[PDB]
Amino acid sequence: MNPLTKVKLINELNEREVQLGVADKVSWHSEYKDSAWIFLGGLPYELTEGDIICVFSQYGEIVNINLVRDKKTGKSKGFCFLCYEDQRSTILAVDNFNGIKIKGRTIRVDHVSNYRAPKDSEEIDDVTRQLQEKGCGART
Amino acid sequence: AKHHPDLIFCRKQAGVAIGRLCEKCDGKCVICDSYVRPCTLVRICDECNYGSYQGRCVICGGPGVSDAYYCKECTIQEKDRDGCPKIVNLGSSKTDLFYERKKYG
Amino acid sequence: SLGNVVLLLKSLGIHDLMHFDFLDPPPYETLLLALEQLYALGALNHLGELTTSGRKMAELPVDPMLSKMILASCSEEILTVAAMLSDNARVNFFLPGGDHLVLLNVYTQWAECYENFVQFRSMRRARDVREQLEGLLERVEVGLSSCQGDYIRVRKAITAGYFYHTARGYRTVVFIHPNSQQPRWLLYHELVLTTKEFMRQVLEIESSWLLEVAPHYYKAKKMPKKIGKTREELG
Amino acid sequence: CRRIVPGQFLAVDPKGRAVMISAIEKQKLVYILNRDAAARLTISSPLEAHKANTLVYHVVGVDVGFENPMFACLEMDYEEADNDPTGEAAANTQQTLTFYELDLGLNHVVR
Amino acid sequence: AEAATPYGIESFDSVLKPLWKGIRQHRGKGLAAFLKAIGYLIPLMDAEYANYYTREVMLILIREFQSPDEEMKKIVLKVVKQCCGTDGVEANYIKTEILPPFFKHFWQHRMALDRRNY
Amino acid sequence: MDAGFFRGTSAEQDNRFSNKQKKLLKQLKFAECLEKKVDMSKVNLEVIKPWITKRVTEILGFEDDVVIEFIFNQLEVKNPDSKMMQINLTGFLNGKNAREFMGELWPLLLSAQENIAGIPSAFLEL
Ligand SMILES: [Zn+2]
Ligand SMILES: [Zn+2]
Ligand SMILES: [Zn+2]
Repeated sequence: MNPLTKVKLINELNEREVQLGVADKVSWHSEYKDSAWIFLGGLPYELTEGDIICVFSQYGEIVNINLVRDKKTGKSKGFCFLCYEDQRSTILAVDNFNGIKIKGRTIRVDHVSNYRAPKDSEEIDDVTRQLQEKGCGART
Repeated sequence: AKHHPDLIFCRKQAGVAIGRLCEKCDGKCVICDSYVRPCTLVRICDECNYGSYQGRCVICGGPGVSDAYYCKECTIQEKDRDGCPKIVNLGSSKTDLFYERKKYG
Repeated sequence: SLGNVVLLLKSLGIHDLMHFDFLDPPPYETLLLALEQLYALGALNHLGELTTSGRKMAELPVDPMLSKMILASCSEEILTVAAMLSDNARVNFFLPGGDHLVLLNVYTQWAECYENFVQFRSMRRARDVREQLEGLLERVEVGLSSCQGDYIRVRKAITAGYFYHTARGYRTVVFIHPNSQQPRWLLYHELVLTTKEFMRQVLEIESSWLLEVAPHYYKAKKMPKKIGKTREELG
Repeated sequence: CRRIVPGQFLAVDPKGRAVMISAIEKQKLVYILNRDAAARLTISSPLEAHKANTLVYHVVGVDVGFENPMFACLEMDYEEADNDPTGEAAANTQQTLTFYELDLGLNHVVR
Repeated sequence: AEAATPYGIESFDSVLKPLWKGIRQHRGKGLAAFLKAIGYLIPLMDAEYANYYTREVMLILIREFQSPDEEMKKIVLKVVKQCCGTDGVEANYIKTEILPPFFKHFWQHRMALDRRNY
Repeated sequence: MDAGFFRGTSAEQDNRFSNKQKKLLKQLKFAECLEKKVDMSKVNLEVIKPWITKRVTEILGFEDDVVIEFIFNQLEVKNPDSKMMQINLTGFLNGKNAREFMGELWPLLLSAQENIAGIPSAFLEL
């Protein structure tokens, strides 16, 4: 099953909801209300984390970022997890940003449930340790 | 049907599957399309009740609600012996009706 | 096991194995089983008297079931396999679904160890083991013969000699050892445990073939899958 | 008593798993017979073996043990003979014995 | 294998080995297709081998109930049904180990919106 | 319904179209020798293959392994039908090249089955 059909399946999830007239208290997103983590998939490999944060900031303030990278070479696998400060920004981003094109590639944005953080057992990098323990965020 | 010259029967070797008819087709004969005097039960070939199609209408293809029979006159002429009487193509009339309603509606 | 012990004692002319003097006499049940094991190899008669077969096996320093199987069964190649019976490089000489066959090409290419992952010690003994078994066959007029196909020739010998070991994991009439789909019956050299039941050095064998050889000891169908319709269900 | 409708020759499998009915030419049908759990006879849909232009002199069921049922036939093909104006092809066409196997796994009859 | 139900188990004996090897070995996107194929081959096969294959593929499906991947969910609903037909599963085993994660992961509002998932 | 029921009619069901295979068996002009029956168990195939490959490769002007393997696959049955093979190749080759092609491949197979070794005469020579 091609990834584009996954992008289309989330969009049809939304259109179908509109046709049936479902209320927001029982929307599909309400199953993911507890979490503030969203999966982004299909990204171009040229994008770095400043790019991801630069664009997905339209809907709120990003708390943490996990663009998963190859262990040996360090290059990007293409998918990362973002945590928003508001949980409602996840609704806005899954609706609005699913299936948009960046450098000619469509991306899928979906809610992630019970996201489990990476263990700091590895001492491979330092900046990743800073990102895990502290993470990106405005400083007064 | 006898009213549509472009429809085509399956005519393969019929089997132990019983052919059925949807509410619209209930009480009519599969061959000559009559309402009277039902003589024998219709058997359909294996392929025609494959899978999801098991139990659909013989004549049109909708959800079947009763058993299909041949009439007495088709029995006497031995029209009941030609094969699977499942209709295998929609034909021009059914297709035209769809596009016409869809144009309007 | 007391099986070979009996064939060695019954050679000595001891008519009573119950009351014979040992320092610590073995269980009476283990005797009855051992007496029963030489029975089904045809090394004895029904009343416990030696046959021409049983008298012959005692000239081999072997387990009698194995020797019997070899004799009954490929004589040059049984002489090859039985001697042996006493993973990349493994693949080349190891035919799928069988262990004697794998052993067969093992020795055959030996007289044709380090780089094949074989031990020069095991083979140098087996070289002499095969050497002595040949001298023992020739002495008593056991004919030297060859067959067109070794797999067919060797399969029969395993079924006969070892028949007491056959499994239908598998069920004996147990799980496979790390050593090695149509086949459902097997024949196996040795049995061992670590945490479980382990089957060692095995060969595929049809149930029907075993019955033909050992009818007393042992004393596929194509059927249509779907049930059809009865007259009541049809109308 | 039609020429192509079966009924003339009738052969049963010696174990009792199938029955085969054939006409004089180009039409054979195998029925698979079985027993249900109430020990009643059940029948299947027919499997057909058709071969055009072909005469059958006799059909008998072969006693293979419990393998796939076999049926043997005394066939003859008249196709070539009707296209030789000289009449040689009638003279030197010859009868064949053909074996049909009912493959109970794949539910079809193979010549 | 869907088209041939319930015949051909003897024709498919040749591919049961690479299929199995892939299911034990592969992880990721190959697994959906290989798991689908094995789920359709289970009703074709007789009871002795069906009881074998159903147990290990049940263990794979318990792990895959978690998976937030749309093709994997479409697959494992079907394969749950196909392993539930055979008699090699026990009723106690199903209501003890299939049933709580099944009703926690599949009876959701987003499952009801797509018609094939419904 | 997993697909539609309706998939088109087969040629055994539909009388509106004539049998194109029989019609072509009438009107194409076939080579002289293709009526002689061939038994392929008596023929060695892999020695025949490089000549075919080369023959098709120069007729085509390039190499098409689908046409190659198609020709080989038709020769796998015990009695290969030569007229159907000339018809089935006529689309790819000229239809004049197909006739010549069968006209040399077929006596070659005849020569191969007359041999005991499986090898035709011109290949025993060379
Ligand atoms: Zn209807
Ligand atoms: Zn009528
Ligand atoms: Zn039909």
